Amino acid sequence: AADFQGLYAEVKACSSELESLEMELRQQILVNIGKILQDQPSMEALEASLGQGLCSGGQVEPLDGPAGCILECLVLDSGELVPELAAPIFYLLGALAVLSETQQQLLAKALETTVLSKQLELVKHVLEQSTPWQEQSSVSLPTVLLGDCWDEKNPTWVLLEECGLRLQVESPQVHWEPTSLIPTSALYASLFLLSSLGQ
Repeated sequence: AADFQGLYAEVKACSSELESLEMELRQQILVNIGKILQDQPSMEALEASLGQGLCSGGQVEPLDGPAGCILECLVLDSGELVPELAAPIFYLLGALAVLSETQQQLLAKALETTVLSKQLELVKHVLEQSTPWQEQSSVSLPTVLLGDCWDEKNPTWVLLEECGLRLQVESPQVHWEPTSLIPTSALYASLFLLSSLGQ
């Protein structure tokens, strides 16, 4: 029953308040998400602080390092969370947690460059083009988004292979399997929300 319309609507709705966040706080969050993507205990610490703050409504205790730089953007001066900002960040952290360490590290690298939009466009294409998701099928990828060298060393290849997708060099490059829906959906949600912060 899941489809791309449902996935897009959910991620789009979750993104609204990040896209309308002021530029300076968006960049502070995004740069520091890039650092905690390389430091899983920091992501878990941030998730623990935001989850308890969202559900309790109480004062949130400051964190150290890059996780703390993110949290500072999400709290009032009294220390309670701004729920409209903490909730989408918690949703993003939940999506990132679905992904493997390898994918998390690749996302951290992509943030710094134009690569992020291209990977979002590619993952969106895989999900749109593989409708109906419950049928195994082949998907062609636009060669222009694949970079200079398309093979098992390419970051987009690894990102997709880590979703459980079987990949090959020649078109159609992606073999879609329904069991890859959950990780690929999380990868899309992650790229989409990271892109909404980077605009």
